[PDB]
Amino acid sequence: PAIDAGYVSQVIGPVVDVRFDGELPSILSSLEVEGHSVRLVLEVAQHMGDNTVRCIAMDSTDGLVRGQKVVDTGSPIKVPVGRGTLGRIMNVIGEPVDEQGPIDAADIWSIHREAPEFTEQSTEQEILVTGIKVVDLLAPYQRGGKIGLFGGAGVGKTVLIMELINNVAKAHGGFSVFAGVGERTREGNDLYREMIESGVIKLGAERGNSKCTLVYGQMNEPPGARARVALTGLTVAEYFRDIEGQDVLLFVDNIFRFTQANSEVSALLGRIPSAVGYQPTLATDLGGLQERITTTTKGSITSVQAVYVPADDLTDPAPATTFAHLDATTVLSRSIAELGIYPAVDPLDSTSRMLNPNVIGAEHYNVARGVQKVLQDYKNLQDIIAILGMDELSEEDKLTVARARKIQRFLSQPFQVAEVFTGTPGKYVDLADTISGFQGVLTGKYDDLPEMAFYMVGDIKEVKEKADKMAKDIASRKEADNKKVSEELKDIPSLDKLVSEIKEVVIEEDDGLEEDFKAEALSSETVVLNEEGKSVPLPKKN
Amino acid sequence: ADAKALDELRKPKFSSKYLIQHVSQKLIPAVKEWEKSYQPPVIHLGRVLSVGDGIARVYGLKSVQAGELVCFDSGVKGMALNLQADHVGVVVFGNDSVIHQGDLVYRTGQIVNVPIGPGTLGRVTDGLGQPIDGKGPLTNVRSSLVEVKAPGIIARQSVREPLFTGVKAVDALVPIGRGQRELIIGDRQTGKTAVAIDAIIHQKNCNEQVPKAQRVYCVYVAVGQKRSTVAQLVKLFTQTGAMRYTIMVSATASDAAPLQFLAPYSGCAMAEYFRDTGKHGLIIYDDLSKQSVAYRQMSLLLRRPPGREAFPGDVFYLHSRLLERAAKLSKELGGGSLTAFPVIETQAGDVSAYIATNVISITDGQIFLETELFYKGIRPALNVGLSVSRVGSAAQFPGMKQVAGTLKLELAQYREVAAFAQFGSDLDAATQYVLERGARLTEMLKQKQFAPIPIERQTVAVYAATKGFLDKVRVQDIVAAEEAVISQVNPAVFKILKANGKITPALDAHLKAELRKVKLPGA
Ligand SMILES: Nc1ncnc2c1ncn2[C@@H]1O[C@H](COP(=O)(O)OP(=O)(O)OP(=O)(O)O)[C@@H](O)[C@H]1O
Ligand SMILES: Nc1ncnc2c1ncn2[C@@H]1O[C@H](COP(=O)(O)OP(=O)(O)O)[C@@H](O)[C@H]1O
Ligand SMILES: [Mg+2]
Ligand SMILES: [Mg+2]
Repeated sequence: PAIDAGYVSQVIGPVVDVRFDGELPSILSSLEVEGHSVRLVLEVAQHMGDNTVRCIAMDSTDGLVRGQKVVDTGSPIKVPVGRGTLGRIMNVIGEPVDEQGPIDAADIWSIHREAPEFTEQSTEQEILVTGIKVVDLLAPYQRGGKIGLFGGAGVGKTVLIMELINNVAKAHGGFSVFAGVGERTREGNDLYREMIESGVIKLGAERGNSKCTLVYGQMNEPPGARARVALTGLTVAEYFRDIEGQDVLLFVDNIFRFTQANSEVSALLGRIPSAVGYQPTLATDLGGLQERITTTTKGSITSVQAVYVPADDLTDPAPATTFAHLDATTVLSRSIAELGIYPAVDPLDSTSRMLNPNVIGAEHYNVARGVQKVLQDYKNLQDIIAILGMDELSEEDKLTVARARKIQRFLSQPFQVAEVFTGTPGKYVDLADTISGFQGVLTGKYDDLPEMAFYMVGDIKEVKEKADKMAKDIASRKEADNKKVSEELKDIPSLDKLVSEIKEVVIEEDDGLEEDFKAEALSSETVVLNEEGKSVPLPKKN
Repeated sequence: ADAKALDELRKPKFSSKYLIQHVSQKLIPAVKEWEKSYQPPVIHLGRVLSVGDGIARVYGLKSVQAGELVCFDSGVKGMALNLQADHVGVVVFGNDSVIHQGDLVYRTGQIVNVPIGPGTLGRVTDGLGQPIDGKGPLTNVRSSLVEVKAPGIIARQSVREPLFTGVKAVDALVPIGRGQRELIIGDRQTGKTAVAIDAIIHQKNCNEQVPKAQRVYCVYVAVGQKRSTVAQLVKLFTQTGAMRYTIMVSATASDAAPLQFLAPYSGCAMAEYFRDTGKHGLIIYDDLSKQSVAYRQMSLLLRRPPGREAFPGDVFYLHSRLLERAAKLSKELGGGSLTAFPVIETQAGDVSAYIATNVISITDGQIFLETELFYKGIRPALNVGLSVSRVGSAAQFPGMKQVAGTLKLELAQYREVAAFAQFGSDLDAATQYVLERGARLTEMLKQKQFAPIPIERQTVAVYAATKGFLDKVRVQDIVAAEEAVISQVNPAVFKILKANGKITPALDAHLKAELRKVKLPGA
C-alpha cells in the first residue's frame, strides 16, 4: 500500500506531477486520485526524472492538494468495447454519461495501441455514394477510406457531417461510432435525441438493436479529456473492425480539437513550442492517431472527420498536417457560403484520390475535370469582371462566365437535415443523375435556363421544373382582391368575442425567489484559516 | 550523483561524533540570540516570496487546493493557480502594489466563490462578488463556485421557448431561444450594447405579464469597460426599473486583469442560480474580446508560450467552458435555462480573427452588426445575410414565424437584386418592385434605442409591411407609419395575437380590416 501509491507533488492546471516512492508507472498508464470529489484519472505522459511522473488529468484539477494519494492501475485507460456499448454514450474514460446503467462489455480494451502493420493494409477503392452533388462529382468518397471535411467556423461542416450520417449511415448496414471531440454539448444532445427517434439508438431492453455508439468529449471538458476522447472513440471502432470483423463508420467531429487540446497541455509539459505556437510533436501526435483509423484486411472503417481551420487559415499547421492523412478532403469555404451556396464546398480545393479514370470511369472523370476547368477559368476572370465588368469580355469568355455561374449554383443542394431551418426539403441526388446533369451544362444543353433555376435543386429534371415556375411567376403575381376566405361574416366571428375566449392566467407577484433558498450568513470579516486549520477572522496587520 | 548514491546518505556513516555532540549544545544558544531577526516559520499559512506582474509566489501553504481563494493580510484575494513543489503561484484579484515580500498569505479553504442567491438581484458587484454600489453587503445570498462544469448531454433538452429581445430586427430574423447562446459581434460603435440593453429592458416589461415561472432574470457582465459607462448603465436600468431583475457585474478597464478574467465566470455563477432553480437567466458578457485580452495578459506574465495573435493555446477553452454553461436544462433538473449574449468587438469588420472565430465555433448563432449599415442610419445595423439563429428558429413566436418567412425572403431578394445593379444601367419594373419593397422593410426594421417593442406589436407591424398596407408611403414616413399602424388598430387585436400565439384566420382578416382603416402619413 505504501509503494505503487504515489502522491501529488505539483499541480499546474491540467498537468499533475505525482511522485512514486518506488516502481514508477509506465508511460500511458492510468492513475486514480483518491479523495477527489469526482473520479479523476491521470494518464502518465512523461517520467520527469526524480521518481516523478508527469501526467495529464482527464477531469478538472481544482481541488487537488500537494499530498494527495494516487494509486496506479497498472494499465492504460481501458474502456468498454463490444456490442454492449452500442446505443450508449461514453465519455473519455468509458463511463456512461446517458444514465442508462452500466455498460455491459464484451471486453475492456486500452485506448492506446499501434497502427495496423503494413502487411495489414487493404488497397481497394470502391465508391461511397453520398447523395451530395459536389461530393459525388468532384471529390468522391472511398468506401473504406479516410474523409476530411475542412472548415472555418460556421461554414457548414457539422451540417455536412450530419447529412452524411443521414445519407450514408443508414444504407451502410454496419455499426457507426460517433466520437464527438470538443464540439458543442447542445449538438451532442441533438444527435442523441434525433437518433432515438430515428431508431438508430434504441433504449431499454432493445438496446442491442442499436446501430450507433456515441463517445463525447465536448468543449466544456478540460484539455486532457478532449485530448484523449478521440482515442476512445477509435477503440470502440477498432473493436468492431478487429474482433467483430465488420464495417464501421467513424464520424469524428472536430479532430482539430484533439490537436488543440494537446497544444494547451504541451505548454505545461515544459516543451519548446513549435511553429505558430503548437506542440513540437504535432505531426506524430496526429499521425499516431490517424494511422489507427484505417481499413485493414479483417474489417473496414469509413472515417469522416471534420477538421476546423483556425482563422480561415489552411496553412495553419493543424489543418496543413491533416491533409496528408486523408483519401478525400472536402474543403468548405467561407466565400462560397457568403454567395449562399450550400454545402459551401470549394470545388477547386476539394480533392479525392477516387477522381481517377480507372476508378470511377471515364464518363464521370471527364465531367468532373470539365466542371473544374470552367470553374478555374472563371476564377481567372474574376479580377477583370470586378474591375471592367462583363462588358469587356470576349463572347467566348462570356460563355465561360455564363456556364460557370450555372454549375456553381448547380453544385449546391438542399439537405434533409437543413430543412428544419431553411424550409426547403432535401434532395438525395443519385450519382448517375449528377454526372448526366453536369454533362448537359458543359456541352451546352441548358444555356436556355436562367442561373437562378440551378440554385438549391436536386437534379437536372428539377432545374427545368424550377425554371418553368420562375417563368410562370413573372406572369402571375396578383389579382387576389376578394371572394377568398376573408369575408367578414362567413368564417369570422366578432373581434370582441375573441377577447373573452382568452384564458386569462394568474400572475403571482412575488417572483418565487425565496421558496427553497437557504442563505449562508456571510460574515462582516474575511474568514480565513490559521496555522492549525481553524476558521479564524483575518488578523489585523500587513 | 544518482539517488541510489543519495539515499545511502539516509543511514549514518560517520563513526565519529566529535562535532555532532559539540554543536548540538551550542545550536540552541546560537538561534536564541537571533530571534528578533527570524520571521516566525510558516507551514499551513503562506509567506510571499516574490510579487510582481500581478502574480505572487507564496512559500508555504501546505494544504491549499489548486485554484482556491487565498487571502493576503492586506485583504486582497488571490487564487492558487499552480501549486509547485516549493512555492504556490497565486494570481492577485486586485492591485499587486499592496502585496509585499514577506506578507502572510492566509487560506480561506474554498475554491473561488461568489455570492449567489436572490439577494444579489439588484446590485452592482465587482469581478469577485463584492458589491460596489455602496448600499451595503449582499444579504440573502450564499457562496457558489465560479468554475462549475457545464451540464452534460443528458442534463439538457432542446431549445423550445423564445426569449423576446424586443429588438425588431432580432426577434423577426434572428430569433433567440431561451437556452441558446447568441454572439453579438461587430465593430466598435455599432450598437452591440444597445441590442443587449434593449433585451434587458424588455424582460422587465415582460416579467409583470408572465406567471412567475417564465420570468427572465438578467445579468450584465461588463469586462474592460469604462466605469462611467457602467455607472451610466446602472442609472438607465434603475430608471427603467430593470435593476429589480438585473445583476450588474463590473470589472472595468482600470481593474486588475485577473478580475476582468474572472468577472464573466462570477456573473455566470450568479446567473446559474436561476438556471438551477427552474427560473430563466439572461447573461450578457459585454466584450468577451476584452476578457480574452485580460487573460492574454495573465498568460504572458506567467511566461506561457503565445500562439496566434499572441493569445494562449487555451483561450478557446477560456470561452468555451464559459459559454457551455448557458444551457436549457431538462425537466428532471428543473427545466431552467440560461441564455447568453457574448459580445465580441471586431477590427475593421474582420470576422476571421482568432477570438471572433473561436466564439463563432462555440455559440449557436451570430448577430452581425455592420459598420456601413450603422453609418447609413439603419439601426440596429443587423447584417441580415450573415446573422444566424438556427437553434432559436423553430423556437420563436408562431405569429412572427408566419410573417417573417416572407420578410427574410423579400430581404433575401433585396440583397440579391441590389447585388446586380445599384447604379442606373437599366431598371426593370419587377426589380423596382423589389427595391421599393426592400427599402420598405429595411425602414420597417430599424427602431430606436431603449424602447423595446412587445412581440404582438412587432408581428402586426411586419404583417403591415410584408403584405400591402405600406406601399403608399415612399420610404420616409414608414417610421411614422408604424406608430400610425400600432396605435390606430384596435388594441384588442394585440390581445388575441398574444394569447393565441399565432394569427388565426379569424384574426387574420380582422387584422386586414383594421389595417385598411388606419390613416397613413404618406398621402
Ligand atoms: N438602435 C439605435 N438607434 C439609434 N441610435 C443607436 C441605436 N443603437 C445605438 N445607437 C447609438 O449608437 C452608439 C452605439 O453605442 P453602443 O454602446 O450600443 O455600441 P457598442 O457597439 O456597444 O459600442 P462600444 O464598442 O463603443 O461599446 C451609441 O451612442 C448609441 O447611442
Ligand atoms: N448545408 C447547409 N444548408 C444550409 N445552411 C447551412 C448549411 N451548412 C451550414 N449552414 C449554415 O451555416 C451554419 C454553420 O453551422 P455548422 O454547420 O454547425 O458550422 P461549423 O462548420 O462551424 O460546425 C449553420 O448554422 C447554418 O445556418
Ligand atoms: Mg460544428
Ligand atoms: Mg458597448
